[PDB]
Amino acid sequence: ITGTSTVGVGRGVLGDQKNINTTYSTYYYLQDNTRGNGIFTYDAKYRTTLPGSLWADADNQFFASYDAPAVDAHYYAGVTYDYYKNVHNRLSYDGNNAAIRSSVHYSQGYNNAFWNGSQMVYGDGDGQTFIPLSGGIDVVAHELTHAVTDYTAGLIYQNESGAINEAISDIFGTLVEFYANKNPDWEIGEDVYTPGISGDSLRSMSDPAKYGDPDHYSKRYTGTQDNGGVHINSGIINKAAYLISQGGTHYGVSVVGIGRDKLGKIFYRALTQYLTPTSNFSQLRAAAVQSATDLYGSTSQEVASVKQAFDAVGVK
Ligand SMILES: [Ca+2]
Ligand SMILES: [Ca+2]
Ligand SMILES: [Ca+2]
Ligand SMILES: [Ca+2]
Ligand SMILES: [Zn+2]
Repeated sequence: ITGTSTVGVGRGVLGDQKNINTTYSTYYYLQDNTRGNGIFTYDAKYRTTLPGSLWADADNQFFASYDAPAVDAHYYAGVTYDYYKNVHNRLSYDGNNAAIRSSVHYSQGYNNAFWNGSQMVYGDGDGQTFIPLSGGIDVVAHELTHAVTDYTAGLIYQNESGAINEAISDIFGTLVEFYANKNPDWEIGEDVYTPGISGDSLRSMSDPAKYGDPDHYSKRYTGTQDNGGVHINSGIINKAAYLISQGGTHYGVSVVGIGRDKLGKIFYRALTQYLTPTSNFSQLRAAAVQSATDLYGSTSQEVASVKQAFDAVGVK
């Protein structure tokens, strides 16, 4: 839209109030004209035709229980964009202020949300297994991170590489949840995964095995399904990535933590300046070790911790 940037206001999936950036012209559309070449959001209309119709509001106030996904799936994108900019110095996913489009209410009770290649997508959850996946910021960045991983590495979404793509998308998906310091945990989607059981999550990074995810490269799932096990064997890298930030004695291997804002810059550099489509775990090791060297010389604890943290989860 050609229009006048303002600020409206609306309510998340988990009902927080939050000023949003919206674009008046006739109506108020959910076009944050402030970051990048814009961050747009479209009503899918519980249907599949993408990206749907750009979101519009009449009074510029989004509190209706149909807007909760759009808004949460909007505020959270600009917080992510914020991150990648206000740390890593990256301008939207492409790197050159690409326009972050988003669709919400994509199909009936679709228990999922993804990067379609062009754009982030979001369901409303079935209402047993999920609530609107806009609702989690964890969820937004992961699926946005996927796009970064497109326009940097291009790690192909099967086998080890695939397990990496998601892992990154777990890794910066957390490092983004800690940016906003919004009940920040090393967990994946508790806030909007199963309302009927507060105190759980789809995945974990501190302990994946709790949700059927391996925490070593001895327990690496092979079979053709999950595209080799992308949404599974990730768990190895979740642990690795996690262990580094935090530290701990995994299968008897005394790692030493370096905080989450030294995990970022490493995975990011590796993500951006070291990885390939065809990047197995072992190379991820080389890539994280190397990064550390660039970022903190070899004889630093950083290179030493990465080596330790991959030495834990069975990667050489
Ligand atoms: Ca309204
Ligand atoms: Ca949380
Ligand atoms: Ca979380
Ligand atoms: Ca839950
Ligand atoms: Zn994903």
